[PDB]
Amino acid sequence: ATVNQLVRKPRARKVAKSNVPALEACPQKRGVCTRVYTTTPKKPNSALRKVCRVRLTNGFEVTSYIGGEGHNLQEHSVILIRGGRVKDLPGVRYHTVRGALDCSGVKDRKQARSKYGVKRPKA
Amino acid sequence: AKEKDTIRTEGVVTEALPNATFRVKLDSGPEILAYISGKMRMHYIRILPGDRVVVEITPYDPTRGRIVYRK
Amino acid sequence: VIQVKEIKFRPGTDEGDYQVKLRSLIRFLEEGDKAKITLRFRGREMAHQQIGMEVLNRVKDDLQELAVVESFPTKIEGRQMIMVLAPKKKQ
RNA sequence: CGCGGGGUGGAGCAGCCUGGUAGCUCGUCGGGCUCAUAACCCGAAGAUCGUCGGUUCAAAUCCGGCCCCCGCAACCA
RNA sequence: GUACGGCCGCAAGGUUAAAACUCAAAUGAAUUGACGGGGGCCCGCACAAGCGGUGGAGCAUGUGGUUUAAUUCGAUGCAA
RNA sequence: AAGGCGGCCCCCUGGACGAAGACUGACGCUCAGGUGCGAAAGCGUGGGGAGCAAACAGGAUUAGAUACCCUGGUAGUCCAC
Repeated sequence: ATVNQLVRKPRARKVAKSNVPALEACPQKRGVCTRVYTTTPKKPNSALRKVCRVRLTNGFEVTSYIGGEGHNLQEHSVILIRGGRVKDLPGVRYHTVRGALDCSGVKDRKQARSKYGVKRPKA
Repeated sequence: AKEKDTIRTEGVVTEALPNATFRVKLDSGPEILAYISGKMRMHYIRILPGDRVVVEITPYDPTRGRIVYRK
Repeated sequence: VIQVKEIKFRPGTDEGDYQVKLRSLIRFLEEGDKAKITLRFRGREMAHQQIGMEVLNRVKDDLQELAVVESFPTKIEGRQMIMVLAPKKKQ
C-alpha cells in the first residue's frame, strides 16, 4: 500500500501462462502420430472421442483431437496440429487440422467445409 | 449423418468399476471398459457385476463399448 | 468345549483390511473356537467366481498353520456363503 | 521301535498340577426386534470328558496301556 | 506452505519458498424452503379419560392369490 | 507485549495509574535485516511419580469396532539444567 513500499518493491504484473505451450508461439506444428485411439469424456458427456498422440517436430509429445465424423489416420500418419482444447476431454489441448498433410478432409461435408478440409463439391 | 459401423454384440458384466463403469466381457472375444448408456442411467436400472448385457462398439475403438440392453 | 464364533469376509476385503482380520480370525480359532467364515457377497446364489474363493481360500491358506477349514464349501446358500473353519484336527 | 501337542456336545474350546452334577462360543431348532430381511437380543436342545485297567469318599481333572488326530519330525532325490 | 536450494534442529521437524499439471469455478454474508437422532411454542377423538367395537366364529361383500376356454377392464400406503 | 499468571507468608524485581509542582529541551513515531520472548505436545541427562493418561493388555458393544463405554496401565503430565 505505502508509497514507500512500492518504491522498495514495484507493482509486478503476473506473466500469463500459456494454454498451448507445445506450439511455442507457432500457429500450427507438424508431428508424427504415435498412437491413434478413442477415449471417453467427462461428466456429463458420453462418447468415443477420436484423439491421437503426436510427437511434434520440436520434441513435445501431446494429445490432439481429430474432429469431424470419420477419419483415416493411423500410426506414422504425419499431421498438422493447431491450438484448441477439447473441453470434456481433460489433457486435450490441441486440434488436428483436417485436410492437411496425411490427414484427409471430412467425407461428404457441405456446411462449414473449410473447418474440415473439404473441397467445394462440383455442382 | 452417423456412420453405421456400430455393433450390438453381447457379453457379461465382469467388474463393478466406479461411476457406472464395468469390465463387461463380450461373449464374442474379450471384455471392454463398457460405460452405462445415458438412456439406461436415466431409467436407472442398477446393473449387478454379473449380467448378460448388450454392447454398442465403435470399430474406432473396440476397446470400449456402451451398455444398451438392460440385462 | 468348542464354541462357534464367526468372522466375515465381504467383497472389497482384500489384503489391507483382510489379513488384519485374518489376525482377528486367528484369535477366534486360537481361543479354541470353531471359527465360522461367512461370506456375504454383493451377489446371489452364484454371486461370484471371484468374491468368495479368493478370500476364503486364501484365508484357509494363510491360516492353514493353525486353523483348518472343514470344507471348501462352494455351495452358496442365499446371497452369502459359509465356509466353516475349525481348529486343525489332531489325528 | 522316533520327537510335539491334543481326544468333552454337530464343529472348535474352558473347566489343568488348584480330584465332588461338564460350561463357554460358532452352528441346530425356537422365540423376540423389523412393514419385511440381514444384523442383533431372550432361549432351549445337544456328552461313557477317546477307550481300559488302576485307584478312591467322589477322580473331568488322578497313572499307565490300547487307539486316533494334528505338529514338525519323514518319503530327506 | 509442497519440491529444490540455503540457514536452523539430537530428532520430530521449523523457516524462507517455487513450477509443471488441472478446473471454471473456489469463497463471504444474507434470503426462501427442506431437513436435524435438532430444539422451542401450539393445535386436531392424536394421546390421556370413557363407552362400544374390529382381530376368534358363521354368513354378506371387495381384493390378492390360485384355478379356468374365459374367470372382462380399472382402483393398490395413510389417499386401493 | 504476547504466550499466559490464582492457597498463605517473606525476599529480589518489571510495568501501569493518580496528585502536585520542579527539571531536561523534540531527546519523538515506525522499523526491512538483527536480537529476545513465546501454550501444549515432543527431545536429552538426572531426579520425582499420588491422580490423570497417548501407547499397550484385558472385558464389552457391533455385521465388523484396530473406536466411542468398562477394568488395568507405560511414556507423559511434576522438579533442575
